[PDB]
Amino acid sequence: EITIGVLSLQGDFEPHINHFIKLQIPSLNIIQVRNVHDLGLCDGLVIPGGESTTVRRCCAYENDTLYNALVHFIHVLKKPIWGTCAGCILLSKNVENIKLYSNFGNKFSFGGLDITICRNFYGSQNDSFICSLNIISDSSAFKKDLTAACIRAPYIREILSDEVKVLATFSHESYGPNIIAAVEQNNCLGTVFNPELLPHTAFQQYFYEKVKNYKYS
Amino acid sequence: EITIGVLSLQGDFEPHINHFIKLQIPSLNIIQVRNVHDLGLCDGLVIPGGESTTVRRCCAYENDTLYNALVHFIHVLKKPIWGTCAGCILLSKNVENIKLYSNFGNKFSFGGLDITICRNFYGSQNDSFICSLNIISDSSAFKKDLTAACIRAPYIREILSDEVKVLATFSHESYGPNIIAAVEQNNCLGTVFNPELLPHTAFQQYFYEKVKNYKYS
Amino acid sequence: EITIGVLSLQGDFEPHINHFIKLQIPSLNIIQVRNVHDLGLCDGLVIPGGESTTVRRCCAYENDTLYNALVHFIHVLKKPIWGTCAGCILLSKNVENIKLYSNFGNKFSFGGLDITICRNFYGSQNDSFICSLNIISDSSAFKKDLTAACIRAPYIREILSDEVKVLATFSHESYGPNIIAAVEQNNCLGTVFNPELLPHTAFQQYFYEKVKNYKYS
Amino acid sequence: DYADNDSILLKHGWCEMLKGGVIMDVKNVEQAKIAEKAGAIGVMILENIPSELRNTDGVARSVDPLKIEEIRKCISINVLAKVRIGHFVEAQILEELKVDMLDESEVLTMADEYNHINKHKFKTPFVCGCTNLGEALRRISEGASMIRTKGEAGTGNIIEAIKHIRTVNNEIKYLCSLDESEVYNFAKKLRAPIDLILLTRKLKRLPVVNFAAGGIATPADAAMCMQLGMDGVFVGSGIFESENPQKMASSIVMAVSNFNNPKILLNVSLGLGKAMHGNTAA
Amino acid sequence: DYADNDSILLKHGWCEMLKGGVIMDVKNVEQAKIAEKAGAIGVMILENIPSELRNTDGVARSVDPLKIEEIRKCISINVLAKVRIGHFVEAQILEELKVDMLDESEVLTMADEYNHINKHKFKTPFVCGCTNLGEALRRISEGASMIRTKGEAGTGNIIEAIKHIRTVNNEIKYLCSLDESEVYNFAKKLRAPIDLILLTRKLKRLPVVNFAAGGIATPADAAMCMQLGMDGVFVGSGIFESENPQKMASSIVMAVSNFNNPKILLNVSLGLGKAMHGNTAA
Amino acid sequence: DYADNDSILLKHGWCEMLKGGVIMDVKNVEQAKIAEKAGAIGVMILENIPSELRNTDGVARSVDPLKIEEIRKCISINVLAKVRIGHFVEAQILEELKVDMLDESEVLTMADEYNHINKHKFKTPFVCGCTNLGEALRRISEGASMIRTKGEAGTGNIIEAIKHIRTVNNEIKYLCSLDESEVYNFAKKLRAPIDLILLTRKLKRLPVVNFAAGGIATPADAAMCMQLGMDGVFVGSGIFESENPQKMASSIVMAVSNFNNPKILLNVSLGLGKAMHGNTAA
Repeated sequence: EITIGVLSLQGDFEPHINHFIKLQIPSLNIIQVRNVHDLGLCDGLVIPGGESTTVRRCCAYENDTLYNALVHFIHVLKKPIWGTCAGCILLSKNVENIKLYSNFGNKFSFGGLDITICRNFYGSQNDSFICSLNIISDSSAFKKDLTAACIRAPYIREILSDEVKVLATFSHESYGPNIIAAVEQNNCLGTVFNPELLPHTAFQQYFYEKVKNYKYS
Repeated sequence: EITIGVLSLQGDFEPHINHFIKLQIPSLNIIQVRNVHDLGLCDGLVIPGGESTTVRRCCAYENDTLYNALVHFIHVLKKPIWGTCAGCILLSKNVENIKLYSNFGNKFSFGGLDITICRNFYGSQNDSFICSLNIISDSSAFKKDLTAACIRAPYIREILSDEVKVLATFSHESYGPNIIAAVEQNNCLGTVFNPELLPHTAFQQYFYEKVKNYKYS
Repeated sequence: EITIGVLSLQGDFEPHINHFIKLQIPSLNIIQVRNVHDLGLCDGLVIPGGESTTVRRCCAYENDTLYNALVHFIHVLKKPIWGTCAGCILLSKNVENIKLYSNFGNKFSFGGLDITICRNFYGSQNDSFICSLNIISDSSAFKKDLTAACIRAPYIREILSDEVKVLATFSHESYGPNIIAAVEQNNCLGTVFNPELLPHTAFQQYFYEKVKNYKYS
Repeated sequence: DYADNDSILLKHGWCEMLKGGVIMDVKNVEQAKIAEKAGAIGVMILENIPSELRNTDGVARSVDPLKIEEIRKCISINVLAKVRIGHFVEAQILEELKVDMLDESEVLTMADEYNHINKHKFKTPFVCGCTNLGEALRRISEGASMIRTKGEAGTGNIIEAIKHIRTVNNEIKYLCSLDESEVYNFAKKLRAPIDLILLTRKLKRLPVVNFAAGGIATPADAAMCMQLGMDGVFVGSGIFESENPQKMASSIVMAVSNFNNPKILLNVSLGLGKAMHGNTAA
Repeated sequence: DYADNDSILLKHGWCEMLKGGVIMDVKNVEQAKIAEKAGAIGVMILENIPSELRNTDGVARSVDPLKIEEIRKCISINVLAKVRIGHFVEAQILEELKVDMLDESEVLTMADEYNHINKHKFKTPFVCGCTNLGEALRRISEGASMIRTKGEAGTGNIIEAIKHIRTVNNEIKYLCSLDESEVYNFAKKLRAPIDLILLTRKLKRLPVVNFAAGGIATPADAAMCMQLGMDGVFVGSGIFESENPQKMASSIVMAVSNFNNPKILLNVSLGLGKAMHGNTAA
Repeated sequence: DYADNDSILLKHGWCEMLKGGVIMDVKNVEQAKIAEKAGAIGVMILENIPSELRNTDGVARSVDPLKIEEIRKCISINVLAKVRIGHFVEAQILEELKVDMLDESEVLTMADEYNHINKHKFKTPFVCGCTNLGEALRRISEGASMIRTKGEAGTGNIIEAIKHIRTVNNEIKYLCSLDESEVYNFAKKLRAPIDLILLTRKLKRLPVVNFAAGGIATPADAAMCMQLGMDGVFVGSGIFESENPQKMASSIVMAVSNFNNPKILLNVSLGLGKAMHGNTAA
């Protein structure tokens, strides 16, 4: 039995949840995670897309109870975590950078990915695009020229460690070549796109395998 | 895969059907039987309770197509058949006896049980009773003093062959002692009561096992 | 002729009254007591369950006329009195303890039981439980492991005299062992539970016998 | 006598026998025989009136028991009779006669304009009529063991029957959808008992056997009602006012037993003769 | 959590404690203390508004839990609170706060115009309002443990309360008269559940505690309600808008405890001061 | 530009991001900051009027783009704006300003009494208001990417919102029940497109994100809407007309994120202060 949780205090999950169910893997259970009890049942965790200045705030209740548990889950237990859009930002070392939005900000990130990241630098919400990507992995999932849902996404400006593996990149005709779309660092996976908004389930499958391996450890 | 059919052109089946589903046996499929195609898919057949001067008529369509197929199913293929109330009457050699109701009557019975039987001899329908019975079998089903639903039932007046095994009897304080409730003859099972109207599933289980054995033959 | 009165200025009595009538004792008359005239007809009195900061107030009319008559009844005439839930509180020496609710409080209790008691220490009204009890008496009434209706009940914290006999205790898995359920001191009986809410009439019978004995004196 | 021990579980049990059946309305022995011959699981006995009397507005009462006895001894299929709404003494009389089922019928002249018969007081099971779920459930509440649509009796027009079938069908699947909180106000709207509403909810259907009745005139009509989820069919004038009662009676039975098989429906509709003339005057 | 095990038998048991009592509406600690002092078996906590705000039509919601907690720790008598009709989340919140009883009240602004709260889902007992027997029984059906008349809240006029008391009283004694057959149609008329109608019939009264409420302004008013068979009384503005709240509060309690004794009723009415001004604008 | 390629599949994708969120109505930068601070996934910018102007009946138009630009550069959460119904040029203007979402709002003065904006002609997604399923589907037909209830804007009274939520909820589960034949007449009754009705049927819910709006004034109100199956919540006056906007704003967000946890709902309701006064004048 493999249990993957999806942080649900807000963001777009019943998709992420749906998209993992699309895998149709008998051993796999998905749950909502809204508290420390739920988190304790998880073999791996997805921190989905949505606001962050929201997702973080949700974790701030009862004197940062959930926040602290998540930090422990990521850095002490070294359990697999997949931070997508907003979640990717919340795994990042540097977040770019909280002019007013700063409140307890230094503690703002959960950490886990040694990168510098830029809160959606792309115009607004009526410009968000889509993509096809490239992949530097041998995993069976990743197949032909895949697709993405880069929607008002964040920008990975810096890689800060050799430990960080650039998992996927893409080339756009308005953002330059070799834009970093996916990174992996130990027990952390980070994506700037929306995996739940395209029909294929490649990144869900990949993260599932990560969680599966984590156990057999 | 074991498929048992329940003749459904009329009578009370979605019970019988329900009562077999109550067995909760993974291998078991139940189907409605209303034509020769359906009958061909069956490993065993139940001919339920209801009118007979009705059930027989239903089988009479297209120049006795279904009737003939049933006779072949019972006597040539020797597949297990369970005639309850009306169905018990339609398996009987002698039926007692069609003063006016006679139409093609001699062919009226499907045959299979060498017995003489009496169309509900009990008053009317506001007298039908209930029962507890006795059993002369080693089958695991049959347990403690079971119950029945003898409702405006038929009366087995004569056993006409040594081949006929008296499977169950009961003693009533208004019909005498040793009233025949259940008979078995080769691939035929006959009951005068309503097995579907009590909660227990003993006779359903017994017939299932009969059908199961029939195959392993 | 035995007359037992039930103080009826508020509380749950038509039960208490009913529950004494269930005894079916020919000699026994039950009356409502609301005034000194009524009280003068009583051989014994029950002070039922209800509010106390209410029952006491009801006694306060016409310059404590009924209150004074009750104190004389209990302490001078020495007539049998049974204080249940709120009544039990009103028979107690020490009542625990009237932070704001204090008005004429020192005279608040009628007295009669030398105990210290705690106004419902159990949560609120959606926790009240039930019990089975133990009994230190030879009276015929008290039989097998009885039951009670300990509903938002008071707590007997201290026994302040050797005169006080602990009549019935019980052990709970949330309040400790040997919780004092029933006490008796001379002409006074005190219970923290609701005797009228269970079907059995043991305590009613016991109190009847007490009143009966009181006369034969 | 009376139900709501498990003689009920008993009545219900007995009614289940009728599923897939056709009950036919008969005025005389000849008609009963035709009905038995055609595969009817039961006949419902009616007052024998000539056409000239039909014009008048005579009070329609339960039939003379002797006429029931006379017809019952010439057949072996089930025998049903009608009583007037709220006429509990007519019911008491037919109970003593050992009839198989009673129909508390709106087709007879009402005996009591406010109250229906308290049907629990009888060992004989009752069938009652309805045009909607509340009405149906109130009849079951009163002790009915079986329900039929009212349709439009004697007109040979199926349209009302269909409406009543769909109305009940919807309210039932809808009721089954609502949340636990909403069920209460809905109970008050249907003016029906919450208990039976919750039971309908748990069973995912009507808690008793449910037949179509009124206006059935061709095999096609009959099958249509079955395809809409009915347990069976009452037919009267559509048979005995047709050109060929015997053939019509038989084909209706076949259609009800084979309501999902177009090829049989076609086959039993060929050369049927003229159906009942009927009346389209609402 | 939820009832209809015998925590019910439990809730009912708890409510019986209230018989003979007066529950008083309070806006602050001072008022609570006056109420406790006067012999009130409980207080019902209200939103604290000034007179200037009273003009406007502001949405009236359940009170801030903190204000309830603040009042409750300064008294030892029972503590009740109000929630909006159909507002099950306001109820969930106060359930967690361990309040003694909830009033699903029509004096607050309705939250759901079709559905009341499903009250079985709570361990806290509910009181609900009614103007007639059907309404009362529908509330009990939904899980209410106690009932009060609606009366005319805040007017100081007893007339509506009296009407509602008599309406329920009659329907109940009448229902108790009817024959077993007639009870069904009557159930349909009251749009109430047959089960609770039969239970009212067998108990010879309302199956739960039943208090008068709305418009009670003098001891006389209070006693009158009691003489008409009520189990007790809610009072609000009649006390705290009178000239001498403390004396009025005490006299009302005395009257309710002695409602059949004219000599006490007289005695506690002497030199009472001015009663609440009131309003006779229907 | 325009949708109905798969920039749609794109708009829908973008709106899904909002699920579980609270969008807040703001009049100035200070209010925007409070909203961001409280966890709001977005703010909706309103015209800044004084109370004296509020009396009058001035024509309410879309806001000056400069005021939007000013607020947007002091926050990083989503930014929404309102246009008048049928005013496609106001929409064209805000489209060019790169706003995140438009609300074709009935709270502004109608610009066209017959026609709504043809919303497919824009790359910016629209939200629209409804009080029932037909209305909702007609808005989606016209190109809306998101739907909200209308509720009763500015009154602080939740009652209308609740009604609208339940109306849509029922019609949807019911529609899901009907047979393939019946769906057509129903489409005609809702005056809605058969295609979207069939799609609602296949999805078992509304085919777009669906938020509650209008009258939300306490955390309890918010959670109630969520417990009834809504995807999220718009709040305006309930926050900024309360005693403590910042604390109220934060508690509403917490409640929406934890709408099924009574213990958190209690906790975030303690010592909240006074809620918006409101108005109960229908």
